[PDB]
Amino acid sequence: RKRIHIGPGRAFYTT
Amino acid sequence: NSVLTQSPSSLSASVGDRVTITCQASQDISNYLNWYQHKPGKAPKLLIYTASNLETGVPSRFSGGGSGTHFSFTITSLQPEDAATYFCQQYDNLGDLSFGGGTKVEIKRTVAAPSVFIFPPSDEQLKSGTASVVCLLNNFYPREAKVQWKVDNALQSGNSQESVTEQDSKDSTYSLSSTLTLSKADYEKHKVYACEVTHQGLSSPVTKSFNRGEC
Amino acid sequence: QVQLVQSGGGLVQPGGSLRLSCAAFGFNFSSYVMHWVRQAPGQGLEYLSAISSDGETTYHANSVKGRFTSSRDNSKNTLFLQMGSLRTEDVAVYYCARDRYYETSGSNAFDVWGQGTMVVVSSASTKGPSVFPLAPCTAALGCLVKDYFPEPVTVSWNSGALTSGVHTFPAVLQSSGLYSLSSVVTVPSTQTYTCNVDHKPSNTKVDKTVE
Ligand SMILES: *[C@@H]1O[C@H](CO)[C@@H](O[C@@H]2O[C@H](CO)[C@@H](O[C@@H]3O[C@H](CO)[C@@H](O)[C@H](O)[C@@H]3O)[C@H](O)[C@H]2NC(C)=O)[C@H](O)[C@H]1NC(C)=O
Ligand SMILES: [Cl-]
Ligand SMILES: [Cl-]
Ligand SMILES: [Cl-]
Ligand SMILES: [Cl-]
Ligand SMILES: [Zn+2]
Ligand SMILES: [Zn+2]
Ligand SMILES: [Zn+2]
Ligand SMILES: [Zn+2]
Repeated sequence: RKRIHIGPGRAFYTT
Repeated sequence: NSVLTQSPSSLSASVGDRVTITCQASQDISNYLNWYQHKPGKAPKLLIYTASNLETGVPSRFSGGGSGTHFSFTITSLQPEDAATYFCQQYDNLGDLSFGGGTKVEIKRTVAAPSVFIFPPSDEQLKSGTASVVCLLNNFYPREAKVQWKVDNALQSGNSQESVTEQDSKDSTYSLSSTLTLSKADYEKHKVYACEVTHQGLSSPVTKSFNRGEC
Repeated sequence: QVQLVQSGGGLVQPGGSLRLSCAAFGFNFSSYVMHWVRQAPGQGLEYLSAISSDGETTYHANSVKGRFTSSRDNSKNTLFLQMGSLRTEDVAVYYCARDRYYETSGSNAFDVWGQGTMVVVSSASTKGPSVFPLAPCTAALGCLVKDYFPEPVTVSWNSGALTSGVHTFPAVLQSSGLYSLSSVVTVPSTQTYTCNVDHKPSNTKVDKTVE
C-alpha cells in the first residue's frame, strides 16, 4: 500500500 | 476512480458579463484542481492552479474557488479573446488524475450579416473528372444560417457539404463554407450556378451566381 | 519562450507501432517531470503517462500500461512515447506537458503543453491531397484541399506572411471516406497569394498560387 514517486508533491501513484 | 462532472457543457455570454463554470468531484480531492484554457489548434494553457491561485501572466479577469468535492471557475468581465474551451483537471495523484468534459464558451455579439462569395471549379479540377463549387459566408453572427444550391433554378439535395470555422478571437464572428460536388458530365450539362443565403441578419435573401465558362 | 513541439503523428495499421517525440524549447528540460495526455474526438482529455526528470521512473495508466512506453533523452531535450499494439480507441490528438510543483501548497499542475500531434489507427491507405485554386470573377480567394487521408492538414498563406483575413475550415469527411477542406482569405484590391498545404502522413507539401 505504498506511494511511488515520480516527482515532488502529487506526482505519485499508490500500488 | 475519480470522475469529474463539468457544467454547463456550453455557454454563451456578452463582453463585460460575469460567468461561472462548475466542476464536481466524486471524491474529496482537497484543493488539487486546476483550470485550463484551450483554443482550437493551440496548446492548452494553465490559468488557475490548486482551486484559487493565479499562474503568472494570467489576468485578474480569471478566478477560482472551492475545495473538497465542489469547485468553481469565474471569468469576470468577458473579452472577445476568451472564446475558448475551458476544462478542469483533478491532480490528487497520478493514479486518479482525470479531466472534466470541458465548457465551450461563446462570446455573444450583435447580429452581423455575412458577405457572400461564390467560386467556380478550377480548370485543373475539371480535367480530373470532378467539379466542386464553393460558397463562402464571411464574418457573420450567429452560427445558424441557411445555404442552398440552385442549378438553373433547381434545388440541390444531398450533394453538398457545409463547414464552420471556430469563433473569431477579435470580432467574435464565424465563417462558413458550402461545397456543391458534381461530376464533370453533370456540371457541363447546365449553365447557371447559384448560391442563395438566408440569415437572421439579412432582411433580404442574398444570391451570388455565375454562368459556366464566362469568367 | 517556454515551448513544446510534437512530432511523429500519422497513420498506423491496427496492431502496428509508432514513436512520438516531444521537443522542448526555451527551458531546462532535464529538471522537469513530463506527462503524456490524449484526447479522442468528441471526448474529454485522458491522462496517459508520467516520467521522472532522470527518466528511469515512469507511470502508465491502465488503458495503455503494457502497450505504450514513455522514455526521454535529456541530452537531446526530447520526450518520447513508444506506441505498440494500437486500437481504434487510440485515435486521438496526443499531448505532452511539463509538470510544475508548487512547494508552498505541496501541489502540482501541467504549466506547459504542446500543440498536440494526431494519431490515426486504420487499415486504410495513405492519400495525398489535391490542391485547387478558388478564384472570383473587398475580394475573396482561396484553396480547395480535396481528397486526403487522414488528418490533419495545415494551411498557411505566403509562408506565414498573410494571416489576417484567412479562414481555414475544419475538414469534412466525404462519402468517399476521404477528407477535404477549404482555406480562404478576404483581401480588398504583382502582389500574389500563395497557399501552403502540409499533409505530413503522406509527406506531401504543395504550394498553390491563385490568380
Ligand atoms: C539545468 O538544470 C540541470 C539539472 O537540474 C543542471 O544540471 C545540474 O547542474 C548542477 C549545478 O550546476 C549540478 O551540480 C553540480 O554537480 C557537480 C558534479 O557533477 C559539482 O562539481 C558542482 O559543485 C555542482 O554541485 C548537477 O550535477 C547537474 N545535474 C545533472 C543532471 O547532471 C544544468 O546545469 C542546467 N542546464 C543549463 C546548462 O542551463
Ligand atoms: Cl525517480
Ligand atoms: Cl480495435
Ligand atoms: Cl477493442
Ligand atoms: Cl475577415
Ligand atoms: Zn456541491
Ligand atoms: Zn530516479
Ligand atoms: Zn477497439
Ligand atoms: Zn473573413
